[PDB]
Amino acid sequence: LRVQFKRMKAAEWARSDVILLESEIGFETDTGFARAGDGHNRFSDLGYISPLDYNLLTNKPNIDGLATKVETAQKLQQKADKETVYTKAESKQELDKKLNLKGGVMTGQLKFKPAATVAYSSSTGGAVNIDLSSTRGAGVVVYSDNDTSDGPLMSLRTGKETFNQSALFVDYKGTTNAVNIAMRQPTTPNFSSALNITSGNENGSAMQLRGSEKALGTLKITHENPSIGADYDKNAAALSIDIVKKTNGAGTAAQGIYINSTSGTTGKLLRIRNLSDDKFYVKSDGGFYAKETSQIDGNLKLKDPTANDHAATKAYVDKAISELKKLILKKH
Amino acid sequence: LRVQFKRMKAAEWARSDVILLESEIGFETDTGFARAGDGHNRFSDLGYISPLDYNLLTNKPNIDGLATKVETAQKLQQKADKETVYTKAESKQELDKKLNLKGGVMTGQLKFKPAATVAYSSSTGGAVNIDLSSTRGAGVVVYSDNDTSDGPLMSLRTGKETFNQSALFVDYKGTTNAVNIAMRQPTTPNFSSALNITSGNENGSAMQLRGSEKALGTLKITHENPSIGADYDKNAAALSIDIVKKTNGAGTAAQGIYINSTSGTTGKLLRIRNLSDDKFYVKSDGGFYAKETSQIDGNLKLKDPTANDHAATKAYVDKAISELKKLILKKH
Amino acid sequence: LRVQFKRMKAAEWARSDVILLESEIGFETDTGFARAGDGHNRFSDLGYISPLDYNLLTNKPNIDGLATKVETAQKLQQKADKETVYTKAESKQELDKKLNLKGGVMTGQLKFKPAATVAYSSSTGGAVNIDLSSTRGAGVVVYSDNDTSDGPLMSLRTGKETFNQSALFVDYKGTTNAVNIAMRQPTTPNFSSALNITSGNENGSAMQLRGSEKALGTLKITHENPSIGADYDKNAAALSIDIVKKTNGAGTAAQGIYINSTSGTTGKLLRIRNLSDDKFYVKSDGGFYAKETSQIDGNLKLKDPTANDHAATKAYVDKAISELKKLILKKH
Ligand SMILES: OC[C@H]1O[C@@H](O[C@H]2[C@H](O)[C@@H](O)[C@@H](O)O[C@@H]2CO)[C@H](O)[C@@H](O)[C@H]1O
Ligand SMILES: OC[C@H]1O[C@@H](O[C@H]2[C@H](O)[C@@H](O)[C@@H](O)O[C@@H]2CO)[C@H](O)[C@@H](O)[C@H]1O
Ligand SMILES: OC[C@H]1O[C@@H](O[C@H]2[C@H](O)[C@@H](O)[C@@H](O)O[C@@H]2CO)[C@H](O)[C@@H](O)[C@H]1O
Ligand SMILES: OC[C@H]1O[C@@H](O[C@H]2[C@H](O)[C@@H](O)[C@@H](O)O[C@@H]2CO)[C@H](O)[C@@H](O)[C@H]1O
Ligand SMILES: OC[C@H]1O[C@@H](O[C@H]2[C@H](O)[C@@H](O)[C@@H](O)O[C@@H]2CO)[C@H](O)[C@@H](O)[C@H]1O
Ligand SMILES: OC[C@H]1O[C@@H](O[C@H]2[C@H](O)[C@@H](O)[C@@H](O)O[C@@H]2CO)[C@H](O)[C@@H](O)[C@H]1O
Ligand SMILES: OC[C@H]1O[C@@H](O[C@H]2[C@H](O)[C@@H](O)[C@@H](O)O[C@@H]2CO)[C@H](O)[C@@H](O)[C@H]1O
Ligand SMILES: OC[C@H]1O[C@@H](O[C@H]2[C@H](O)[C@@H](O)[C@@H](O)O[C@@H]2CO)[C@H](O)[C@@H](O)[C@H]1O
Ligand SMILES: OC[C@H]1O[C@@H](O[C@H]2[C@H](O)[C@@H](O)[C@@H](O)O[C@@H]2CO)[C@H](O)[C@@H](O)[C@H]1O
Repeated sequence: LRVQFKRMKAAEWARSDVILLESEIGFETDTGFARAGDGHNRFSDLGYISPLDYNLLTNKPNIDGLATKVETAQKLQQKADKETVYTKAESKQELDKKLNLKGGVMTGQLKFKPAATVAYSSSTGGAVNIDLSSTRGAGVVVYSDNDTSDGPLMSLRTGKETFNQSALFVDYKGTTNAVNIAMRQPTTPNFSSALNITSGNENGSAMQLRGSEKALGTLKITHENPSIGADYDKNAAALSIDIVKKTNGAGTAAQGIYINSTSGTTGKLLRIRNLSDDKFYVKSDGGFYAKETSQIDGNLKLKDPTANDHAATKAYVDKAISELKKLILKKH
Repeated sequence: LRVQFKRMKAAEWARSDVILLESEIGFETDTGFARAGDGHNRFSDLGYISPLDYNLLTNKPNIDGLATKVETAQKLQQKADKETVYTKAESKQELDKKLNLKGGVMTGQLKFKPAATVAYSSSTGGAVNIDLSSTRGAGVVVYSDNDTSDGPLMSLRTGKETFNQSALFVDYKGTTNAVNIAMRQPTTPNFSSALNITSGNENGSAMQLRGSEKALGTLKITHENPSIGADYDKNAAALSIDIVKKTNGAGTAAQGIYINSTSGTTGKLLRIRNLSDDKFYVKSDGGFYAKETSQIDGNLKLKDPTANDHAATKAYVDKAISELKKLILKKH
Repeated sequence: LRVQFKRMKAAEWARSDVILLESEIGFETDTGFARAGDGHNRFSDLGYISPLDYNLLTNKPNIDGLATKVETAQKLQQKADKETVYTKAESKQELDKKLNLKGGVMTGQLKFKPAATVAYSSSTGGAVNIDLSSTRGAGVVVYSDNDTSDGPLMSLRTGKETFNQSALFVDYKGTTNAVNIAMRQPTTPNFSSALNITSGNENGSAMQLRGSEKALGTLKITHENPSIGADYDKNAAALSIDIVKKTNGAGTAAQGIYINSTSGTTGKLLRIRNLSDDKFYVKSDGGFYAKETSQIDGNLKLKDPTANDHAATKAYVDKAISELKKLILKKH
C-alpha cells in the first residue's frame, strides 16, 4: 500500500460539495495541509488534523512578564515631566540670587514700605530692628572712602508740619558719650562745621540744653590754639554771637546774652577768670568786681560816698567846698 | 480506497487500552485531531501528528521588542514622582516671596539678632554694613510724609549703665558739615527745637565742645529777626541761660557763665560790640571799658586818683579840703 | 485495514532520496510528525501536514496591548530623573534659609556695596530706603541691653578730605524736636556727656547755630541743681568756657566771648537777672548798669561830672579846691 488521498487546491476544496467520511483524510495540494471528515461538513468547515491553540504550544514566551501599555501609562502618570520641573542646577541658580538669613551682600536697593500691623512701639518696633543685647559688634555701620558724592551717608526727612515724632531719638545709658562727633584735623580745609543747625521756627529755640552737673558747666566749650604761635588765634573765640535783621527787615531788637535764675541763685552770675584767677565778676545781687584800672567814655551815676574808698560824687564835692567857703567866711 | 481510521472521542481514547501500531493513525472524532502510534504508548501518551512548538511557528510576533515589567520598573525607579517635587510654577511662587540680592521691597519687619563671630571692629563690622566708597548715592534714607505717627524715624537705645560705647559715632572728613539739622520754617508752629538735649548726669557736662579755629568762634550762634518789624524780636536772645533748683530743693548756688583760661590768654575775655564797634569789654587782666555813661545803684570802692581823669575818692576829697582848711587858717 | 506508512527517523529522512507521491504520508518515528508528498521534493523539503503560522492560532495573547521598549523609552525620556531634581523637602530646606519679603530674622551680617545706577537723589535714593508715609511705626530701631561692647550702636565714617556731603542730614518738619538726646539719670556715673564734639578744623566753627525766635533764645541752656542741697552745685555753671594753647605752643590770644550785631540791634547786648529782676546789663550803646555796690582794684578813668550824681574826677576836685584857695586869698 502506497496510500493517496482525495486532493485538490485549497480554493478548489473551498467550493467542493464533496463530504469526507468520518476520519477520511483530504489533502490541500498547494498548502500541504490535510483535514479529516466528520461525515457532514464541507471541506472548508473541517478543522486541521492537528491543534492550532496557543495554549497547547510548547516553548511559549513569558507573556505574563511583559508590561502592558495601560499599566505602563498609569505608572508614567505618577512621574514628573522634565519640562514642568527645575533641575538641581536651575534651582541653585535661582537660589543664589536670594539673600541668606545667615548673611550676604546686596548689590541693589533695599526698600521698605511697611503695610503696618502696628509696627509696635519701643525695643520691638521699626522696619529695621537691631538688637545687640547678646553681641559686641556695632549696629549700623555706614561709611564712604569716595572722593565726592551726591548724597549723605544718612538722611532723615519728615514732610508734614503736623508730624509729631522726632526724626532721631537717642535714649542713652552708659559710661561714654551718648553721641560723639569727631571732625578730624583737615588737610584740605572746610569752611563748615562738625555740627550745623538752622531753624526758621519763631516759637522755639533752635537748640535746647538742660543739665544738672554738680561741679561742671551744662555746656563746656574749649577753644584750643590751632598753632604754636602765641597770637595766631587772636581773632578766635570760644563763643561768638551775632544778631541780625531779616533780609529786607527794618532791624532788630534781640538781645545778645540773657541770663536769669527763675528760682534764685546765690552763685556768681558771670565769672571771668584768667589762669584760674578771678579777673571780673558780677555777683548774684548785681554788684561787680574788676581787678584792674578801667575806663568809661562817659560819666558814672552813683550814690554819695560813705566810706573812704568810695568814689565821690559832684554833690559830695560841691557840698564839702560850700561848707569850707561858709566856715571860712566865718559865721555870725 | 476511501480509508477510515480507528476512531472515537478524545475522552474515550483517554481510557482505551488500544495500542496503535507504529505510524498507525487514530482519530479524535470530537476534536478533529489525529495522533500516530509508536507501537507501545496508549493514545493519550502519543503526541499530535504535527508540531506544537512556538519556535517552529511562522509570523511570530516580536517578543524581544516588548518591554518587561522588571525592566520597566527599574527604569521608573530612577524617575521623580510628581508628588515629591515642585513644579516650575510652585517653585517660582515660593521664590517670588524671597528677597533678591539685586534688590527688592520689604513689606514686613527685618530683625537682626547677631549670633556674633566677633561682628568685627571699624569699616567692616556691624549687623548692617554699608560701603559707599564706589558710588554717589546716599547710605540710609528714612523719611515720612505721614501726618502723624507713633514712633521716630530713627531710635537708638542703650539699657545698661555700664554700656561703654556711644549710641552714635560720627567720624568725619570732608568739605561740608559733618552733621546738619535743618528745621524748616513752620506753618503750624512747634514749641520745640531743632536739637534737644537733657542729661541727669551730675558728673559730666550735658554737652562738650572743643574747637581750634584761627579766626572764628568754636561755637557760633546767630539770631535772625523772624519779622521785618524792627522790634518784633525785642524779647529774643542769641543765648538764654536759666539756673534752677531741683523740684523740692532748697535752692541753688550754680553760676551763670564761667570763663577761664587755664593756659593764660592775652585776648579779651569778654568783648561786646554793636555794628562792629567795641561797646564794652573786659580785658585779659580784668580791666573793663564802657563806651557810654553808666550807672551803679550803690557806691564804688576804688583806689585814690593819680591822674586828672581818675575818679576821686572820699579820702582824696576829704584830704584836699582838710589841707585847704589848715593852710587857710594859716600856719604857726 | 490497519494502515502503516513509510517511516524512519527525522535525521534519516533528512538524507533519504525517497520522493513521496502527491499526498502520500510519511512518518518521523522519533518526533511523531507526518509530512505529505508533493511528488517532487525530498522529505526535508515538505512542510508538516498542519499549519504552523501564528496568525491561524486560537487563544492568541494580546500582543497589541503590550508596551514596546522603544515606545516606553520615548515616554521615559520626557520624565525627570530623581538625581537631577530637588524633592519638596530639600526645596523647603533651601528656601527656609532665605529671607522673606514679608519679614524675617537675620543672624548674620547684611553688607551693601551698591553697583550704583545713580542711586538716585532725595526721598527715592539710598542703599536702604525706608518710607513710613503710610504707617505709624519707627524706621530704624537699634538698641542694646548688653553690659558692655566693642562697637557703637551706629557709626558714620567718611575717609577722604574732599568728601562733599554730610555724614548725617536731618530735614525736619513737625511739632516736636527734630533731634532729641536723653541721657538718663546715671546709677554708675559717666564722666562724659550727652553730646560731645571735637573739631581740629581751623577754618570753621566746631558748631554753628542760627535761629529766629520771636521771644526765646536761639540756644537755651538750663542748669538744674542735682541735689536738694541749696549749695551743693556751687561750683556748677550753665556755661563754662576755657581757652587753651596747643600742646607745646607758646600760648594763645583767643577771646572768651565775642558778641556783635552786624546789622545793629537796639536790644541789650548783655542782660543779667536773678529771680527775674535786672541785676546788671550792658546797653546797646555800651553803657552798663549795676544794681549794687561794686569794686575796682584800680582807678577809673571817666569824664568830668555834669550832674550831682556823677562821680567826680581829680581834675574837678583839684579845680574846685584851687578856685576856693584863690577867692579866699581874695582878688586884687
Ligand atoms: O514721598 C512723597 C510725598 O510728598 C508729599 O508732599 C509734600 C511734603 O509733605 C512737603 O514737606 C514737601 O516735601 O513737598 C511735598 C510735595 O511736593 C505728598 O503729599 C505725598 O502725596 C507724596 O507725594
Ligand atoms: O541746614 C540746611 C542747609 O545747610 C547748609 O549749610 C550752611 C548753613 O545753612 C548756613 O546757615 C551757614 O552756616 O553755612 C552753612 C555751610 O557750612 C548747606 O550748605 C545746605 O546744603 C543745606 O543742607
Ligand atoms: O566772622 C566772625 C568772626 O569775627 C571775629 O571778629 C573779628 C572782627 O571781625 C574784626 O573786626 C576785629 O575786631 O577782630 C575780631 C576778633 O578779634 C571774631 O573774633 C570771631 O570769633 C568770629 O565771630
Ligand atoms: O530688650 C529687653 C531687655 O531689658 C533688660 O532690662 C532693663 C534695661 O537694662 C533698663 O535700661 C530698662 O530699659 O529696664 C529694663 C527692664 O525692664 C533686661 O535685663 C533683659 O533681660 C531684656 O529683657
Ligand atoms: O529728652 C527726652 C524727652 O524730651 C522731651 O522734650 C522736652 C524736654 O525734655 C524738656 O526739657 C523741654 O525742653 O521740653 C521738651 C519739648 O520740646 C520729649 O517731649 C519727650 O518725649 C522725651 O523724649
Ligand atoms: O522763656 C524764656 C525767655 O525769656 C525772655 O525774657 C523776657 C522776660 O521773660 C520778661 O520778664 C522781660 O524782662 O523781657 C525778657 C526779654 O527781654 C528772654 O528774653 C528770652 O531770650 C527767653 O530766655
Ligand atoms: O575702606 C577702606 C578704604 O580706605 C582708603 O584709605 C584711607 C582713608 O581715606 C583715610 O581717611 C584713613 O581712613 O586711612 C585710609 C588708608 O589706611 C583707601 O584709599 C581705599 O583704597 C580703601 O582701602
Ligand atoms: O571725638 C572722638 C573721641 O572722643 C573721645 O571723647 C573725649 C573727647 O575727645 C575729649 O575732648 C574730652 O571731652 O573727653 C571725651 C570723653 O568724654 C572718645 O573717648 C574717643 O573714643 C574718641 O571717639
Ligand atoms: O573743670 C571745669 C569746672 O571748673 C569749675 O570752676 C571751679 C574752679 O575749678 C575752682 O578753682 C573754684 O574757683 O571754683 C570754681 C567754680 O566756682 C567751674 O565752676 C565749672 O563750671 C567747670 O568749668
